Amino acid sequence: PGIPYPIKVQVKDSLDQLVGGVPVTLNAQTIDVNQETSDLDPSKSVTRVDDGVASFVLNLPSGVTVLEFNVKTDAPDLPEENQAREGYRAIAYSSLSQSYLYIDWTDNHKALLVGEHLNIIVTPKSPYIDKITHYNYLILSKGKIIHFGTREKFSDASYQSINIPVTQNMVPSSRLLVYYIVTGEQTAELVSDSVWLNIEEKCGNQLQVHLSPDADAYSPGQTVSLNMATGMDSWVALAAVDSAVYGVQRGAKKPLERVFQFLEKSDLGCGAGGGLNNANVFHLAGLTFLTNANADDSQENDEPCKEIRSYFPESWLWEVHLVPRRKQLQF
Amino acid sequence: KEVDLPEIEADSGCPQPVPPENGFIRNEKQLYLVGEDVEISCLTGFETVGYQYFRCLPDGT
Amino acid sequence: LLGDFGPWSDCDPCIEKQSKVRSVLRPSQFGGQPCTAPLVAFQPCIPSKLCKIEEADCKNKFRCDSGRCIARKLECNGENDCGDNSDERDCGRTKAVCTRKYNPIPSVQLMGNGFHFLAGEPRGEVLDNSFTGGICKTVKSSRTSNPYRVPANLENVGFEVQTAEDDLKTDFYKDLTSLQGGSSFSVPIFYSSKRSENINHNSAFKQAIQASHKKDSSFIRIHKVMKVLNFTTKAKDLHLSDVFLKALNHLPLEYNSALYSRIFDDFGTHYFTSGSLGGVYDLLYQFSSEELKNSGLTEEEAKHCVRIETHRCTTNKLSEKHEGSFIQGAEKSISLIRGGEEKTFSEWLESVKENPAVIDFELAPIVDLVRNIPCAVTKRNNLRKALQEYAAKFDPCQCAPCPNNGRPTLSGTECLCVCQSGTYGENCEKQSPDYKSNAVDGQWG
Amino acid sequence: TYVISAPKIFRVGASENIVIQVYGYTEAFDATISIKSYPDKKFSYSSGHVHLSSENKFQNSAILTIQPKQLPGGQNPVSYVYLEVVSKHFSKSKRMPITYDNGFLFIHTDKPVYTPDQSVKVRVYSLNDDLKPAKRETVLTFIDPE
Ligand SMILES: *[C@@H]1O[C@H](CO)[C@@H](O)[C@H](O)[C@H]1NC(C)=O
Ligand SMILES: *[C@@H]1O[C@H](CO)[C@@H](O)[C@H](O)[C@@H]1O
Ligand SMILES: [Ca+2]
Repeated sequence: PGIPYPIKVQVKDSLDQLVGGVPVTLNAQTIDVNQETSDLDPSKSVTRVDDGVASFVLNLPSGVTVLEFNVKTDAPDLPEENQAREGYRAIAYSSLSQSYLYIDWTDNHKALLVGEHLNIIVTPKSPYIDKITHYNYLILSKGKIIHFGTREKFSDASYQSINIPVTQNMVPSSRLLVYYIVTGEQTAELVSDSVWLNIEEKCGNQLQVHLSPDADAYSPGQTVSLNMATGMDSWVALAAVDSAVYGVQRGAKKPLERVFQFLEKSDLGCGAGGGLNNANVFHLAGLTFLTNANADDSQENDEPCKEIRSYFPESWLWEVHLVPRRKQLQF
Repeated sequence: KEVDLPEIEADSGCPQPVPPENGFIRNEKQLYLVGEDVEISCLTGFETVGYQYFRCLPDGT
Repeated sequence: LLGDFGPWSDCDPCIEKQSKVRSVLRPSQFGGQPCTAPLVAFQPCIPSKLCKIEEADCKNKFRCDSGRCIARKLECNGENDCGDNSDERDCGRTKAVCTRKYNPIPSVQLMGNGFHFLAGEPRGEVLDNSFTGGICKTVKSSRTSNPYRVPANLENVGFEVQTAEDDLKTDFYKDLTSLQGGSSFSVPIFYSSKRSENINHNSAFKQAIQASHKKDSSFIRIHKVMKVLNFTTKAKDLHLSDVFLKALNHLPLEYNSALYSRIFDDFGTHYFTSGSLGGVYDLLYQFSSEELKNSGLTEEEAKHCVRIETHRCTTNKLSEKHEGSFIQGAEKSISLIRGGEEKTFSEWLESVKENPAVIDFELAPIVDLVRNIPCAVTKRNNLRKALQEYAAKFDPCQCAPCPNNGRPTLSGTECLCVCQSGTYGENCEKQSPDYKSNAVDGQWG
Repeated sequence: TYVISAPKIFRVGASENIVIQVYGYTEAFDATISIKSYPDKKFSYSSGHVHLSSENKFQNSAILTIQPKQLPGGQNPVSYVYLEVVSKHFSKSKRMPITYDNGFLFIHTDKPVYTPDQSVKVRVYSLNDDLKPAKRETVLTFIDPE
């Protein structure tokens, strides 16, 4: 409530592929907490081919309970009879203290780089008190908690920007949660939020293999050298496969092509983040807090989230070698 | 025998097979796994002649 | 002699404490500074759980913050409750269902709750009829109002006030207290058994029997009954209270005499099936048996003299004072009333409409309400074995024989030894001039 | 306040970092966090120990691990375990589930397609919860298309 609600939609074609340059619009009805409702002004935008995602932002009256947005597609060729229409619903953060929290930026780059200090804008809308003691944040990744942060809050502005240094441990992806505590006359109530953090894929120890003779094409049977290069002592496992093996059939995918993405499955929580009260945002981030202030309901065990002789055949060069710093082999 | 049905074909498995004449399949189950083979024997009295086994295919047969 | 102290286990979190209990042995009889020294002692502990109601399955959803799970689709309308304070969620934001604004029964809580057979008091909330069930049902009454909405738990309800006394006039059921079924089947208890009456009423008599001291104390009683409502509870499925179910949810799976015994103490031994609510005018009077001989003997007669409001029978029965003084009208009177200028009885008669009470009640065991919970069957049987050992504590045995055919009773830690008419004072210390001390009838044992 | 954050689900045979934060006071008190079995009463899997100071700015984390000390048989074992925190100003406990899924396994075959009467080169890349090599025994089973 009081904070503009981001809506990012993406259109896919018949089989699992994004489309772009396709105009889309949405209609929404904002309802008041007390009763009745109000019709929100429709917004229209197109999906960029570069980004792949269409972006929308809706600012609602402070008395809104929940909002419903119906996404429809618009094209000059498109008839109203045959079209694409999908209705959706979003429920507000529930707080008896009326206080909320929100974070911005985070991967719009797209994604992120390593070693660079990143800043995130936060806002404490509708506080019980504008004065907040201190800001606390917990960055987690790979189903574990990597770092524990602490910050200070000042009256200099309505929204404060926090700087988070990125680490090598977070390489595949990450999540960050920011919680601030308040002291009531009776019981304390803390508010938080969490957003998925995507980051460039970079190995802890960079491995680069390059042939010593540099040429566009090599003559058959030519003795050639191969060079391994690593940051730290590492074991290498080489495989030299013909390009003709795939081949049969249907592209035969790739040898691996997905590792960090498979390593990304380690995340306990599901979705980008955010949830009912303090609890649901934590459990959706993959954590469960223990505190005096707020009570944590576990919703039992259940996790609904799923996707939410010769010459010469293949193959050769099947070996395992130790590579202290740089190492080279000749064949 | 509750109606149910217990069968989940998303798990991809075979139903209980029908034995040859004079029946008698051992280790009776309601649902068999794919790749599992169940031996068949004869009632009193006969003798099994030939290769006696039933293997569950990827398809339900 | 009380008993040895029990160990502490299975923390409270709902109550956020650690408690123990001590058993009592050889209750006080004739005196000697009785037990006192509170049986249950509470100690601060560290809560493991969040004090929520736990439920198995609930595949059909939609769960509540309390965890009642509400099998059907309640959300979001109309009443949006499922526990305090209305647990939200449910609502919002979508209106609406069950419109037209029906008014609830002033007191639905007394038809709820539960009754302790041995203590004779409505110990704690069990039923909680506030659950709507998603169905809109209402009954209309005479004088009120507007219609009145019916709770889901109650099978049938109606306002049967008719034929102005008549009933309360044919009442008072004149009785002189002195020295199926059957009455022997009421001893093991275990519901009905046609528990509809079968004797009653609520016992405040501990003060009356104690007042039997120094006097022969012959008693007389008159009672009026006005039934404002007649209700019946659906016995198939019931929606339990958040409070009762909470204490029921958290229990040791293994059998524990101590813990389970607290259930009957807190929530009561039985729950109401059928029965009616209203108010009653009950009064008990005490007279010296020496007075009946001096003022002349009228048995069936003078029992009609109790009616009065609004020289033999002319002035008597609670002296004015002077006008009845010669004809006596002594001595002590107690209030057995239950429920609730000019016409004082009419003052509380309108008050009983505002704040009623359960008058004629029929009950069923509390063990029948343990259905459909986690480890239901296990806790049912364990509760049966608990009540059996619990009833043993109250049933008088060790109270010892009282001379002159006196029957011992049991109130808390004291027996009180109720003596038959013709006995002088409590504890059966002395005998009246009627000269019959012979009786001394036998009992178990 | 004393907010203690952990993963929603503990992982058997893994290093699980537990973080604690305080409201702060003129007095600096030490804290202790540990993982105790459902038989509370009586056993202890592991014990972490921390120290609080103005230098630490009243926040610190110590890693906790659960070794395969679980009872033999009765598969699946444990599920679940208890988490505790003992400090001067506060003491609190909570029950948390466990999972026997730990680390990652990548199977690498030399070729995507093989001809009959041909050997299949295979190697597996094993990793810890910390992504370290995690030297462990591994079984490799092959299954027909049938
Ligand atoms: C009064 O109540 C009983 C329930 O206690 C009810 O079942 C019976 O029908 C009632 N009496 C009349 C005259 O309707
Ligand atoms: C024998 O048995 C019961 C209770 O013991 C009653 O019949 C009577 O009190 C007697 O003592
Ligand atoms: Ca409802």
